[PDB]
Amino acid sequence: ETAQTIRYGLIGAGHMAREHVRNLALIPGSLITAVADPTPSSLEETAREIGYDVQTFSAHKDLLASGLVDALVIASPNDTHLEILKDIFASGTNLPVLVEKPVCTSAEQADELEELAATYTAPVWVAMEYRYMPPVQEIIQAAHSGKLGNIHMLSIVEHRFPFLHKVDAWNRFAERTGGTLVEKCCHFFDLMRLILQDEPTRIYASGGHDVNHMDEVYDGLISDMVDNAYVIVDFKGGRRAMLELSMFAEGSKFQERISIVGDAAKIETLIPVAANHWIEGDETEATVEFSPRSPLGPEKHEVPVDEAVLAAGAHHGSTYYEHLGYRKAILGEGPVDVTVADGLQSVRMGLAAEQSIIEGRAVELHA
Amino acid sequence: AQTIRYGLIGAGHMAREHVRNLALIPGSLITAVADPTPSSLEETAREIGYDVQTFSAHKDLLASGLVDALVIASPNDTHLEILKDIFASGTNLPVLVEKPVCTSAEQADELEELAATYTAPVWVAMEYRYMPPVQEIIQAAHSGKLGNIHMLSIVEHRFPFLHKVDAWNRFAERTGGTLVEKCCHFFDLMRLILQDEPTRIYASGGHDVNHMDEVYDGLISDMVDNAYVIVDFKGGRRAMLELSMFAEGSKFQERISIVGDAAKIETLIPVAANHWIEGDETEATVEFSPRSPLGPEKHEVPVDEAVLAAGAHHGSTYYEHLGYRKAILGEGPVDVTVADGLQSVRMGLAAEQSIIEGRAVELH
Ligand SMILES: NC(=O)c1ccc[n+]([C@@H]2O[C@H](COP(=O)([O-])OP(=O)(O)OC[C@H]3O[C@@H](n4cnc5c(N)ncnc54)[C@H](O)[C@@H]3O)[C@@H](O)[C@H]2O)c1
Ligand SMILES: NC(=O)c1ccc[n+]([C@@H]2O[C@H](COP(=O)([O-])OP(=O)(O)OC[C@H]3O[C@@H](n4cnc5c(N)ncnc54)[C@H](O)[C@@H]3O)[C@@H](O)[C@H]2O)c1
Repeated sequence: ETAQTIRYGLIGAGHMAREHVRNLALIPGSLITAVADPTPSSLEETAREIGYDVQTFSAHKDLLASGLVDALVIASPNDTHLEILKDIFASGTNLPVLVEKPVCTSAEQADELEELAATYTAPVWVAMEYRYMPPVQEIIQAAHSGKLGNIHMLSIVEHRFPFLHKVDAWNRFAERTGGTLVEKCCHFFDLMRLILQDEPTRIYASGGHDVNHMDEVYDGLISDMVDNAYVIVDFKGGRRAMLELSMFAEGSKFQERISIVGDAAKIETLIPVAANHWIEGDETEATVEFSPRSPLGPEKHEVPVDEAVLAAGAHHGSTYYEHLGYRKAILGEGPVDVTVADGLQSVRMGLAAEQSIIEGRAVELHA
Repeated sequence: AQTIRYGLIGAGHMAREHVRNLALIPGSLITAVADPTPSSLEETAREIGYDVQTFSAHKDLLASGLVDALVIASPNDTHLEILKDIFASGTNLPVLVEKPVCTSAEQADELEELAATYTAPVWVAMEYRYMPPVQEIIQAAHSGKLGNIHMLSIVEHRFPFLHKVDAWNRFAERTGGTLVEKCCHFFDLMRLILQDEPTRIYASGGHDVNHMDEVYDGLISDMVDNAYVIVDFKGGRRAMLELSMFAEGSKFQERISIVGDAAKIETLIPVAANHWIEGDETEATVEFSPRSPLGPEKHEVPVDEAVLAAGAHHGSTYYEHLGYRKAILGEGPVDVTVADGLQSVRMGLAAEQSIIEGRAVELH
């Protein structure tokens, strides 16, 4: 049981970086060595969380020259993801990267990243982790095993609280985030491609900035970000999906609903609000419900998460499994489950959707 | 109880639901029943349980002098002819005309002009609003208990289209399309709950599972069996409809969620006892979820055993009739007007048009 050891470098050391550290703390062989972030308060809090001594830098290139690291984790703001990847690619360090979603934030960016990512050879994983939520694992297995028959429809409903406060308010601005439908919803456009095993062809969306962040001023600016939307997505093989997002529906005991409908059965999972954002002492569990057409007879069970794994994140235990998988890719004992290609599609879908909200019209996509 | 003499024009599946419901309302007497299919007159006569005059054509029924009020429950594309005829009859009879009130744009234009000059009660039989659980949702929305409303979602997961006389419901040309035939109730609910008028609509649907390649009397089966619809409104609200006609395993057939800036509310309507398993009668729920303070409240909403048993629309048909009665007597208004019917149809038609051309459609 000699744990092989991986030395992790964190580039960006804020809210999500600290979720990575709590999760790596549950995985033997996991050691944080370097942490780069140009905001001192961020380095301080992240160092407190790690709980043991680490080298800190205020710039990533220094971290890259340190020789302190076996693998990278990028958790900086969305629009910075490309620069840091270009830099990692040109470093000659050939380091594995776990880069947070969205992998980028514009069409120009995605084009560039597509060409560049081809020549880089080390594991590059886009940190879209929703698929590893245990409840959502079942849903996906069921869909893939043909237990639903031919799949026709996928609905995703997220009802949640306004965008949280982040360092320098980066998440309040379309140009830094890619828009709400890239920032928040890329996870969901990915899930669509994964579950339906198909590529989108058309997308229409209707959304607004109707409720949130109205009294928050940032050097004379208000948030330009969407806080509610419906999205319909058409696919190559005649399947269709729908996304409902509200960022002011936080009263809802269940934050996510995902239903898949095939021609033999339907399946539906309900994901609760994380314990951190919900009332104290009212922890509900996630459910999965299987509903065959014939014979009638729905079966529903709770899908529990290990008390520790659940407590380490606000994404229902997913971050832990993401890291077990990143580890295996780093060691060569497993694949990159969520590629750059995956990331680029999810972003392009979200960008199309942001475009549809602006022009009041559907938008075509290319394979 | 004053007595109302009802004429049924069309005497199939839905006509028999009206009869079971009128049977629960004192003062209610069926006198005439018109339908061009003998077997239909026979079954409907068995259901009524007492003697009635039958005709094979509606104008005969209209001249009979047997009736105080009409109920049209014929196939969708016949609704206009019968209404034109009722209007020109000089009988000045109250009409309860089944949804959809018509099936094309030409039809709706015509009916709009004609219905203006007719003076007797004309009520469109979109009854979903009277389902007790749906009553709450609407009161909550109207009382401001949700705050300013931004989103309304409606999910129907159900069984394929049933078998009907002469297969009329298998053809877009006879029905107006699935989004008119099945979904007009829902586009109406949108206007009622949001208290607003739609401005744009986009939809994506297909004929992917059910009733592929059925020919019957010149037409080919062509009806949509799954669809998503987004509707934009004048006041910056938006609604979404999800329909699957092959999701009948779902213990809950309808889900309706409203999201405002102070709270969310959501009702779940179970499959009617007729279409569900024998052992497992479940009840409808309503769940209120305020943003601040957190604390969702959920209760079941029961229906009177009798009222529920008389229909497959969760007690709504009964209340529709209590209200039609009051309009007939002059002791009450027309809750669901022609205008209401025309909007719901135009919404559904726009949506059918959107599915065809891959593009959103404006509304007036
Ligand atoms: N996968 C998920 O479930 C999930 C959840 C939340 C956030 N995220 C992603 O994590 C990333 C950061 O989100 P967050 O909530 O931690 O935000 P945060 O603002 O709390 O943390 C961002 C940090 O990055 C630092 N930073 C800024 N510019 C930088 C640069 N040029 N180089 C390096 N670091 C820089 C900031 O100083 C800040 O400390 C984003 O990509 C976001 O989309 C993912
Ligand atoms: N409100 C609801 O919830 C609801 C539910 C079901 C049906 N409906 C409506 O009921 C109507 C009929 O559907 P159904 O299920 O009762 O159908 P059905 O096929 O069981 O009955 C229709 C009857 O109309 C008869 N008919 C045909 N042409 C006619 C004509 N020109 N004049 C008079 N009768 C004629 C047929 O012979 C048949 O007996 C449709 O408008 C449908 O939308 C409403």
